[PDB]
Amino acid sequence: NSIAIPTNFTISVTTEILPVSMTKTSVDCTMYICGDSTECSNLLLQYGSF
Amino acid sequence: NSIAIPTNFTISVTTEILPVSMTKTSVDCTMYICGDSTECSNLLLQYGSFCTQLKRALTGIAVEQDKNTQEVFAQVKQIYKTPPIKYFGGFNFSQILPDPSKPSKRSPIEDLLFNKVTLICAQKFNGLTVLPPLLTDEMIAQYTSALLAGTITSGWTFGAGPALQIPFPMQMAYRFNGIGVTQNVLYENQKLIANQFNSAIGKIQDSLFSTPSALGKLQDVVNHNAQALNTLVKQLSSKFGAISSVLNDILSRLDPPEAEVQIDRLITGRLQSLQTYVTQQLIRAAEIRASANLAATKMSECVLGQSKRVDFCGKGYHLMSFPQSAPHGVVFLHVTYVPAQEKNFTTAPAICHDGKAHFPREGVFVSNGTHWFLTQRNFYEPQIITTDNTFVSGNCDVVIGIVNNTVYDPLQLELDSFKEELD
Amino acid sequence: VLPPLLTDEMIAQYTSALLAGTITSGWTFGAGPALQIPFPMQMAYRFNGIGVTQNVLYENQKLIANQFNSAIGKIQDSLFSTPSALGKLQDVVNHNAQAL
Amino acid sequence: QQLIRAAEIRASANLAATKMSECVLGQSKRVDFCGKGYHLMSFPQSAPHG
Amino acid sequence: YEPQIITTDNTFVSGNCDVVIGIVNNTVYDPLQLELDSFKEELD
Amino acid sequence: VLYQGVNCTEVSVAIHADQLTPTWRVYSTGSNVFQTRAGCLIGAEYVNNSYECDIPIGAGICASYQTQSQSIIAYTMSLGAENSVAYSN
Ligand SMILES: *[C@@H]1O[C@H](CO)[C@@H](O[C@@H]2O[C@H](CO)[C@@H](O[C@@H]3O[C@H](CO)[C@@H](O)[C@H](O)[C@@H]3O)[C@H](O)[C@H]2NC(C)=O)[C@H](O)[C@H]1NC(C)=O
Ligand SMILES: *[C@@H]1O[C@H](CO)[C@@H](O[C@@H]2O[C@H](CO)[C@@H](O[C@@H]3O[C@H](CO)[C@@H](O)[C@H](O)[C@@H]3O)[C@H](O)[C@H]2NC(C)=O)[C@H](O)[C@H]1NC(C)=O
Ligand SMILES: *[C@@H]1O[C@H](CO)[C@@H](O[C@@H]2O[C@H](CO)[C@@H](O[C@@H]3O[C@H](CO)[C@@H](O)[C@H](O)[C@@H]3O)[C@H](O)[C@H]2NC(C)=O)[C@H](O)[C@H]1NC(C)=O
Ligand SMILES: *[C@@H]1O[C@H](CO)[C@@H](O[C@@H]2O[C@H](CO)[C@@H](O)[C@H](O)[C@H]2NC(C)=O)[C@H](O)[C@H]1NC(C)=O
Ligand SMILES: *[C@@H]1O[C@H](CO)[C@@H](O[C@@H]2O[C@H](CO)[C@@H](O)[C@H](O)[C@H]2NC(C)=O)[C@H](O)[C@H]1NC(C)=O
Ligand SMILES: *[C@@H]1O[C@H](CO)[C@@H](O[C@@H]2O[C@H](CO)[C@@H](O)[C@H](O)[C@H]2NC(C)=O)[C@H](O)[C@H]1NC(C)=O
Ligand SMILES: *[C@@H]1O[C@H](CO)[C@@H](O)[C@H](O)[C@H]1NC(C)=O
Repeated sequence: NSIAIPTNFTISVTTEILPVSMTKTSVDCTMYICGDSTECSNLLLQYGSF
Repeated sequence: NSIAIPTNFTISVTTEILPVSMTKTSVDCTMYICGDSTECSNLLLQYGSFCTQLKRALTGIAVEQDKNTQEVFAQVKQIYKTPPIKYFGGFNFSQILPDPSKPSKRSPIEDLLFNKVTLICAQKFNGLTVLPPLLTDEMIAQYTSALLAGTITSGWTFGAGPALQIPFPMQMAYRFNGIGVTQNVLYENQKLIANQFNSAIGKIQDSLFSTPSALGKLQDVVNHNAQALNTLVKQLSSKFGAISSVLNDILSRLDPPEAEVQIDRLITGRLQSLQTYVTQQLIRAAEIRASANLAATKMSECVLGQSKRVDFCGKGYHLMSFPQSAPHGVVFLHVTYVPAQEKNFTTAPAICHDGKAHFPREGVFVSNGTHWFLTQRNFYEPQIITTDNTFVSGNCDVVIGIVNNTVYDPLQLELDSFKEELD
Repeated sequence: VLPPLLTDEMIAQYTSALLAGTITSGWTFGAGPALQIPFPMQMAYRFNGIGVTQNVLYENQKLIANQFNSAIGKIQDSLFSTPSALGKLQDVVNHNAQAL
Repeated sequence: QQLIRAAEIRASANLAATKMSECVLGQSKRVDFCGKGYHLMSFPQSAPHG
Repeated sequence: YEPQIITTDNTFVSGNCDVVIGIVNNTVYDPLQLELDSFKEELD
Repeated sequence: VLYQGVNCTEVSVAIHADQLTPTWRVYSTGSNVFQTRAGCLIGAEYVNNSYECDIPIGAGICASYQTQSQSIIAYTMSLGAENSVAYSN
């Protein structure tokens, strides 16, 4: 037969931090691998559409 | 002291489209890489159990896709049927209920959804095959039909246990109480509400018919899997440094010692291509699973009940939802109550009468400039402020912005109309 | 690196719109047209929402406003003084920078 | 790795959007969804990438 | 299931018996009018 | 045994010609060859009675081991019991 009941209250503010987006990157595949070399580019073409 | 209160409302139906499943694929690793060559197969064996891992990853995906479909649609213990006479208070559900005259027994909207999104496929059949779904389109339509019959004939009691029949207008009245609008609003305007509902459904059918991008999410899932397979097949024509992309030509032209080198180059490239394909499929499978889990959550909370989560079941206050089947996914029609035609009234936090502060029990005090009334918050309906509609706590001093107005007490007024003069 | 489609100013404008809507029209904003309501009455409704009667707010309105203002000041001080308060976002930035 | 991180960020963004709708555009009754205690209201603030 | 007598305390009143579709005729009991009778209807 | 993506005619012809790569053969006697959308299922007797799904086959077809002695049977799965709700005004 025992119940506890609040007689006062506190207004509390808390902070929740959530990621929404990433840095958007773009990669030039051919320059990264072959860096402006024609011979490399011609060899790179043999690996298909990677 | 200014509050705006709706004086009218709109019944709105919105469409939410979610992917549930992917095309289920299966890859014969050895044929893809070696294509029936014994020499290649014997070289492939030296790379260990990569084909085994690839097979389990694709099998796991296929199983998950069937799990996703069952989790989204097979949420009902029994298949419910509608009554022979489809009269529900004036609410016309023919657009979302099975059409008995057409094969597959799909509703007009489901048939539209199936026609807009587009079992042996000769293209790509180079060891890459497609497995059928475990549940057929007819079985999914049957689950959708059961869910609709349950919702329409028994409301919210269906999801929690046995289906308990309730007249449809009373189901709506309950739902109106659910959004903080009294039952009499529905009953006084029942014809208006049914007409707005029917109009909104007709608008859904026209919107889906006329908008080429309405179902883009499902077409995108189909396009991504088709593109993934076209890329995987296309990679077979690459040489990867080999003298030729055709394994039979390598074996036809060279002796084993040289063929093994050219073959190993082709094996490395083709095996890497399969691992890339499988990894991308695992990532897509995870994204589809998350979508399917959202669709199942929405099915349980929007269709098998009434949700109070804002924007979870469409924009506006949620009243009810109806599922529809779609290729590789589910489309939900969310029926909501949208406030309309608001008017700006003067308000006060409390009314002061005999020195006591009176607060609304369920509502807000408003004034038209000459008289104070108590109204429900979501629908203007002025009532006389009385001791039955308000509660009393404290003196007319602490509350900021209290205004002076009469609060009527029926019993003291009644005592006067019974024996004030005694004789 | 490609820029975001929405600039920081545009995001701030969306946040500002969301705050103005919540502060001046409460919960009616999300469901449809924004209906103005006095802020203390919005809070009274919200108090009913948590099972506390309206008179609790109206009798203690000054106390509640003071506690709110104190809590917000505490948020500003907490974020200013704690180097790790925003670690989740710094971690996202650090992981992408490290990957590159 | 970027695809995996993108999936994790998408899940976070979906949570943030859900919280925006249920905590800012309404009053939530989900325990600990909108902070500790009984939820009264929430206010969004912008942050870099979140 | 827990049947109660339909009274003016359990229900609320809005409008006339015309607009609502499917309204049925039944007595709604008012305790105070009944009480007023069991106190001084005859005066003496 | 389920032969995936093939017609039962093609499989039966390949069996008679000794063209199949696996060299084991399922008895493949009468009533044990059933065409499904998934493929040709050999070694299970299809019945009209629906049952809850046990071992999935595909495209609505499941198989189970049931007493009818016992054998493996194939069937279209049941989705649930029918319940007609007594809706009324
Ligand atoms: C519930 O709504 C449906 C429609 O959503 C009503 O059924 C029939 O619907 C068609 C439109 O789909 C109505 O127009 C017809 O259009 C065709 C178009 O080719 C035309 O050839 C017909 O002459 C006609 O104009 C059709 O009038 C309507 N049927 C009736 C009897 O009005 C359905 O009747 C509605 N149910 C209830 C109980 O009100
Ligand atoms: C609350 O809003 C609804 C609409 O959202 C109002 O109902 C609409 O009322 C107008 C009249 O003001 C109706 O237009 C009339 O329709 C008849 C149809 O035969 C036409 O002949 C007339 O020339 C006129 O266009 C409209 O149909 C009706 N809409 C619906 C769906 O029933 C309602 O009156 C508003 N109530 C309040 C209290 O303001
Ligand atoms: C319920 O709790 C609140 C606080 O959470 C109590 O309010 C606080 O009451 C104390 C007095 O007991 C105030 O302290 C005094 O402040 C004045 C400011 O000038 C100072 O001069 C005094 O020496 C003393 O420190 C405190 O400021 C006040 N806090 C707030 C935020 O208003 C409230 O009294 C409690 N109520 C009950 C019914 O117990
Ligand atoms: C505010 O509302 C009251 C109640 O409807 C209006 O007063 C009534 O007006 C009607 C005519 O529309 C009269 O027949 C009633 O006798 C009036 N009642 C009372 C108690 O005076 C009042 O005019 C409205 N005022 C404004 C400014 O809109
Ligand atoms: C509501 O009515 C009360 C009286 O019943 C007003 O209280 C009086 O206010 C004047 C000043 O306006 C004081 O001089 C009197 O002493 C007060 N009398 C009492 C009995 O308290 C009260 O101001 C009125 N409030 C409004 C908002 O008009
Ligand atoms: C409920 O009772 C009222 C009378 O108190 C009925 O109203 C009468 O209905 C008849 C036709 O049934 C009419 O000819 C009378 O003119 C009506 N009288 C009044 C005063 O309205 C009403 O029909 C009854 N309703 C039901 C459902 O039995
Ligand atoms: C199998 O082949 C027969 C040849 O007559 C054809 O009628 C039948 O439709 C085919 N079945 C499938 C599933 O392709």
